[PDB]
Amino acid sequence: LTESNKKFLPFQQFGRDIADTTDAVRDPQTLEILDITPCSFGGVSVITP
Amino acid sequence: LTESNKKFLPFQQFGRDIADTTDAVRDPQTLEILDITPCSFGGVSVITPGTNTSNQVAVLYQDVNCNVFQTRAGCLIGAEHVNNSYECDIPIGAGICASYQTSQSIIAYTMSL
Amino acid sequence: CSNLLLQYGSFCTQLNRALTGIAVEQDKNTQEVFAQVKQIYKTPPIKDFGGFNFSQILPDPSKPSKRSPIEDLLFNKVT
Amino acid sequence: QCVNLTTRTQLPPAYTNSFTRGVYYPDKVFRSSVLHSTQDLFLPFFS
Amino acid sequence: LGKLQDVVNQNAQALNTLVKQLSSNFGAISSVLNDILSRLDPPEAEVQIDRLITGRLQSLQTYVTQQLIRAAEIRASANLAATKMSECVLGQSKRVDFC
Amino acid sequence: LGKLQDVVNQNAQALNTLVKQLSSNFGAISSVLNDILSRLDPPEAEVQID
Amino acid sequence: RLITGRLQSLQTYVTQQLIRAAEIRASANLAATKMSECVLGQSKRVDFC
Amino acid sequence: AQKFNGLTVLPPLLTDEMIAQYTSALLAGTITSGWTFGAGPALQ
Ligand SMILES: *[C@@H]1O[C@H](CO)[C@@H](O[C@@H]2O[C@H](CO)[C@@H](O)[C@H](O)[C@H]2NC(C)=O)[C@H](O)[C@H]1NC(C)=O
Ligand SMILES: *[C@@H]1O[C@H](CO)[C@@H](O)[C@H](O)[C@H]1NC(C)=O
Ligand SMILES: *[C@@H]1O[C@H](CO)[C@@H](O)[C@H](O)[C@H]1NC(C)=O
Ligand SMILES: *[C@@H]1O[C@H](CO)[C@@H](O)[C@H](O)[C@H]1NC(C)=O
Repeated sequence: LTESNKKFLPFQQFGRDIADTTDAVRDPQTLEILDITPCSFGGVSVITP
Repeated sequence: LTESNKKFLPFQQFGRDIADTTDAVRDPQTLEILDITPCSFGGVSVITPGTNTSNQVAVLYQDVNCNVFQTRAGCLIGAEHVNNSYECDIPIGAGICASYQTSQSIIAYTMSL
Repeated sequence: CSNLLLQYGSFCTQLNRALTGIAVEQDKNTQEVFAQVKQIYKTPPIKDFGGFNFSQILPDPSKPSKRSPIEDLLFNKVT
Repeated sequence: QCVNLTTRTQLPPAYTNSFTRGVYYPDKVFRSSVLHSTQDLFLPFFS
Repeated sequence: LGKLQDVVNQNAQALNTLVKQLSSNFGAISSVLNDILSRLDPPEAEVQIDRLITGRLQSLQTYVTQQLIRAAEIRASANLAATKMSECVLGQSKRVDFC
Repeated sequence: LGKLQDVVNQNAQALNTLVKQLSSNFGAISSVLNDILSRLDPPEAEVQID
Repeated sequence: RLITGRLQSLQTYVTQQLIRAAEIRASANLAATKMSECVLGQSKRVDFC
Repeated sequence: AQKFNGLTVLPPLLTDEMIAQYTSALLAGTITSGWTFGAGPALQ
């Protein structure tokens, strides 16, 4: 939940993106706009001599 | 139910084709052979002159038989046919295109090779 | 989903191998296209080629990218 | 309590044409720089 | 530029379609697999998860085939470009209407 | 010779992948159809066979 | 199951048509090169025209 | 035919008359100019 720089209109609780994924939800008790990002993923590549 | 020109043997009621579709049936009332043809269908197409050039569009039919010009690639409406030929830019098919030329309106003409 | 995925992990292996082959093929394409020569030739400091102006295709030292203005325009034109 | 009115000469209603009216927010989400299409009750244009 | 734009737009729209395929139930009662697991009984829940996996596996194969065809086309174009480079750039080509 | 070895290995691995795919159940209760035929009646085991 | 089978048949037909179209593109490129070289001039490539 | 089941065919952009005209023009160019018309203006 990172700190965003985009404000929300005072009637919205959700938020989506171009790819239609919920990645911005407003916290209800202090009215902060927080982004949603997946933690991490990847693959274990190895180099062999 | 069109009028056929082929007769059936006097023991049959149905009739199929190469593609195995029932397209001929004898009428039991007067022993009349009638063809079966599927009802018309297709897809509409839009001819656009482009952004910041015009606003009006033309509607093109693929294989539906019918200001209005009957092309070899279906039915074209909204584009006036003109006998002269220029170099075309928007392809349609069967050797005829559409273009926006002088007010100014969308016209259809045979291509110039 | 993983407990049901062992019935199609072989298809998953096939698609992963196909994607890996596609990636290594596109990696090899750049080697077969641009790596024609193995010696890097520096442009001469003398620009007098008998009157031929080559500044539009040769890199310029005015910009840090060192990309030719034609190449920079090509980069800026396509998204 | 309510009272009744009296008959009088009135005017028949007229018909007018709308011009880009009857558009509202179909949801309560935030959408920026996207073109999203939704199926919801709206007012027709040029009706 | 036309040739350089289609190779990016087709990949972007294929990725968008792959994203959108997860929003369909494929004939089941829900799109997300968590709701059926957290709402229905364990014995019955195994026939909706199977439908979801079959639908997504069917979705994941057409994209692979399309990418393989696109990669073959890109290989053909890259071979043509390499030959054109080696002939017209790396010397003078006598082939008329080739460079 | 990289290319000939690569194509031979690819063909062999594809055929072996098909052979090992024959050993998969695809979400059913067994892989071989003979076990399902011997253990379950054909009217009931039609969906698994399909 | 009818929709799934018809979709499978349509996808198989689409893949076959795409492979045929790729082969047609290769043949058309070969024909275009032949028209550019052997027809639109004299080609020095031996055993090509 | 093969169009009764929604399998409509698309007519070609170039009719056979136009391809015949293109081939005749190429033949006339290659018998009256050789290779000059294929790499610039036509020279008799
Ligand atoms: C080669 O061409 C470039 C064009 O980019 C010339 O650069 C221009 O030169 C004129 C003359 O002073 C200037 O007014 C322009 O501002 C220059 N443009 C750029 C982008 O630099 C260059 O002078 C030419 N060189 C020769 C030797 O002819
Ligand atoms: C939520 O309520 C608390 C008190 O219950 C209040 O202090 C706080 O400001 C409220 N948050 C808002 C209004 O965003
Ligand atoms: C289209 O229909 C009209 C009237 O129904 C008919 O006269 C005309 O011949 C038809 N066109 C074709 C190509 O059959
Ligand atoms: C075009 O000119 C020819 C010349 O004879 C004429 O027959 C034809 O009717 C003209 N078409 C239109 C649409 O004016």
